[PDB]
Amino acid sequence: MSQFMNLEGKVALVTGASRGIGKAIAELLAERGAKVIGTATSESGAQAISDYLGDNGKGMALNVTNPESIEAVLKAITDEFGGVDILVNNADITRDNLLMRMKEEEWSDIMETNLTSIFRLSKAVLRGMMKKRQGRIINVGSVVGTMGNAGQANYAAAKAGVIGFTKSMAREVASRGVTVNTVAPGFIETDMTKALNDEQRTATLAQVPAGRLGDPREIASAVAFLASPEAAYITGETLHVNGGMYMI
Amino acid sequence: MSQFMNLEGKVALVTGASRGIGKAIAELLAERGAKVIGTATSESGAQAISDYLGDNGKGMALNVTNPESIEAVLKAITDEFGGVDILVNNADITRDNLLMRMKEEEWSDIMETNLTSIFRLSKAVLRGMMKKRQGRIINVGSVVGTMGNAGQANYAAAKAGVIGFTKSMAREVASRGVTVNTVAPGFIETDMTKALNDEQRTATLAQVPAGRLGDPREIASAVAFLASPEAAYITGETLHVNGGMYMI
Amino acid sequence: MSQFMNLEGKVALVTGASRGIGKAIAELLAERGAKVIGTATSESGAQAISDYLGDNGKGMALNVTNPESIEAVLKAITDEFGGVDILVNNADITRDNLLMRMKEEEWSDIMETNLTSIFRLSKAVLRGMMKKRQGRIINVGSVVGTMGNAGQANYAAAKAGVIGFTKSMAREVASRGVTVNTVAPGFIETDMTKALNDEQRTATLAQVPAGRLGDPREIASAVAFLASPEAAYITGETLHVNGGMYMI
Amino acid sequence: MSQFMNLEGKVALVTGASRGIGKAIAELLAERGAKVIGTATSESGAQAISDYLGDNGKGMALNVTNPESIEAVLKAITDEFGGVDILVNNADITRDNLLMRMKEEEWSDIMETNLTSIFRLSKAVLRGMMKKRQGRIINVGSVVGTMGNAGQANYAAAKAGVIGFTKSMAREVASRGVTVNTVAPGFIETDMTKALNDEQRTATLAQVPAGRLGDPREIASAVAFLASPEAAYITGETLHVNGGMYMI
Repeated sequence: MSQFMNLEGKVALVTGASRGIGKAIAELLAERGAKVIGTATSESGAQAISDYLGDNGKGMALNVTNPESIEAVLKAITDEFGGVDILVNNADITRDNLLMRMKEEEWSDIMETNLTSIFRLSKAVLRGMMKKRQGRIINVGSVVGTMGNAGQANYAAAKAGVIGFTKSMAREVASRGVTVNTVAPGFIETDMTKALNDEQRTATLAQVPAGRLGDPREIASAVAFLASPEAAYITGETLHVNGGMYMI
Repeated sequence: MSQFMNLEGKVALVTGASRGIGKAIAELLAERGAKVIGTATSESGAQAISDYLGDNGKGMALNVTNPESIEAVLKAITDEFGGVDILVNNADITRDNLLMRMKEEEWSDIMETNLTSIFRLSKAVLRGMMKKRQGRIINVGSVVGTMGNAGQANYAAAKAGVIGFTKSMAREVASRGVTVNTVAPGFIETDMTKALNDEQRTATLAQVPAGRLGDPREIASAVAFLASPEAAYITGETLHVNGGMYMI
Repeated sequence: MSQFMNLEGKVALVTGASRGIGKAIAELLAERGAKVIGTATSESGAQAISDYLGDNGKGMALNVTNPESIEAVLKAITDEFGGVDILVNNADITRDNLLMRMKEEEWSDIMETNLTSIFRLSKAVLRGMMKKRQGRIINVGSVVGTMGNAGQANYAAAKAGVIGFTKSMAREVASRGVTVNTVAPGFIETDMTKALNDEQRTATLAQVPAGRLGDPREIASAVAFLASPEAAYITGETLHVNGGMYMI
Repeated sequence: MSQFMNLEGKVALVTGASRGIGKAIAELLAERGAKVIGTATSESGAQAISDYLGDNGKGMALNVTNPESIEAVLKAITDEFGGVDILVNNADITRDNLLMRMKEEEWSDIMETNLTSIFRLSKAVLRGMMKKRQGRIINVGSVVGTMGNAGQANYAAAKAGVIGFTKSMAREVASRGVTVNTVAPGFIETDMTKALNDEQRTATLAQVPAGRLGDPREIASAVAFLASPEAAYITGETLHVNGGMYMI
């Protein structure tokens, strides 16, 4: 409504927008005036995204580990909406195991889906942003990228790698008005964390000074803040939203 | 006037609100609905703050190194507005010198004004915030607190100390719904930076990937973000707003 | 000679030990009493390593992106020397380019050689170290992993990912007396940096407060320190050796 | 007696060397060939230090919050030994309390003893080091300076401030061959930690992945490493020795 934190005129691509954090992000960006394209791995997922976004955007199937899919999706977005102004890299997976039990495929799937995809998508949207001298790339990371976590050495490596990538990209494109940042959630209430048993939830909560889980809307708010015109002077930064679980 | 980033019902105390970053902070917090009390070291300064805030708040004279002044100001605020919900510690000074030329008084003035004042004011507002299980303390730091800077070892020590204090306070009060954070500006255009000669401005700008100075409004935006209900899960954090001058 | 920083009785595997930092590491570990196996990609390289190590170890050809090679090398080491007590992950490559010019293979080669290899080798040596309740894994990183660098987003991502991996592994194996750490060199004098022209060397040196390049022996000293019994209480740490280029 | 980590020819001043970490530091520096002057607040303390150092140094009474004491001690050192080549700032105190119970004097004593004393002593030794283009200043910090700790906001602020001061000083003096660093111990076994009850020790140990307290000798080793010729390319750094309690 006001000129504050106003994304009217911006086209936002949010990967993994079916539920939880990704859905919260897509919804808030739309609320702040962005035209939003949210993605899912399946066509039915894409249609559910189209359904909740309505006139403020649409859902598309995207395979974030596949070049042709990325090419097809960006072409469709450029044609209907104009080029992507805001990229939110939210799609990620876990393949947890202690290192002695971690399979080669569990390592590689994480590298592919959680790190390499960020290279590929970021590169694919950057040309347009640099031509316009205006852009936002926001990665959805994790506290685990900074703190480490036993049983998630793969996930941690990928998330930490994304921050290395982010800082380097930030340096490359800052003078052309593109910012590149990471939002790092702590323990956030999703269907996945609701699947944990009571002892696991208590143990995890014991490490959160705030004494609760984060809401997906809280991660969305941080992403919407960095996406805004007002955040033009923030780049190469990692915004920690973890209820005090880790303090840098 | 939406429910997004809405500070209606909050009382904000912003120290050093006469100009630059402090004035931008006070103005934006008022724009987002906060009742704002901005402070200056003199009554005439206070009146100029009253003048720009109008119906959305008022100016008061505060000596941040003096307990009696703090007591008097908070009593007057509590009486008219209710207790402080948001404290923005913005008042600071510089006493620059290389260490071999740094005087005892230049060290001690900085410790007093830039560090000890934060202990005192934070302690004075915390009791009310904890009773309400709601509060925000936001320190205006500097990139120098994290990077260090030749010729500002005193300023750097105070800013870095505020972060240590912030993380410890955050741990103490997180479970009672009070967040404590720092915003760390880089090189921001103020009357002071406009006083620098061309060679100094160029040398400084050469270290900023964004290739410009920050605006006081950009610092205000980050403070307003952390002050918001939406930032409830961010505590013990340092939000860097430096155009890529330093990346953590 | 003395009991201080004494590696007698330890078997050290140092990848990429033909020249520069890797050779310096292998030589110093041998000087401090370790039995050292250094690796190269070629048999002639391996023989050169055998030649400089003499009675204090031997050189082996290792392809750090190939499982069978790793398996063969560790079997040979275990047979002759006993199991690896100290792993130094030093072998790395660069594939520099600005992101808009970075090829898929330049990204993937870096992920393979600079990140995935560390997963594979670390996992392959960990079982023996954990059985003994004694071990050291030391990664040779780079300041670029923490700072970022334009034109090296791939290298930065890998190095940063190694630190995420390191912290997670540290958490997993700390209680069993294995430490996992990274040494992060700045600008070090090697044949590669000697290949740079005068303007590039000057520009790079301008960002080093120390006003010189680091020596490979300085990186070796830091690695030897973390490898020592005396460094048993350091884990999940990144030791920066960069002449003040970046300060964390 | 090798050329490795050899401090022969260096004069080291170690403040608070009566017991624990300070005594371990003084003893190891002497073992590595340094002429060591260890300090205590009393003459009897000084004599006990003289007693353990024997021919390798001596004890002196120093009041670290008093300029005249500092002047007298450095004059006596310069006269007998030559100017200080290595300063280890180890003397510190605690004045623990939750912020709502923290007295003005408990804040100010900590600032004086744990922060301002570091400014004063560092400044007093720097001139000689810079003239020689050789020097080491090593601060004994704490994990609390980086992590924060409830009930130690004053201690945390001082330790964090020392790091800010350290980075700034490092930038000022790096090109003249003086390094300035911090060693940050975690939970170390001292008489003080042995005074804690079982529940406190268990709760603290639960946050240490290594599953034990650190030894004072482990802190000494890290200080000796940074004091060495081999650590000439490490400046503005914080070396964490905390058994994985915090990972940066």
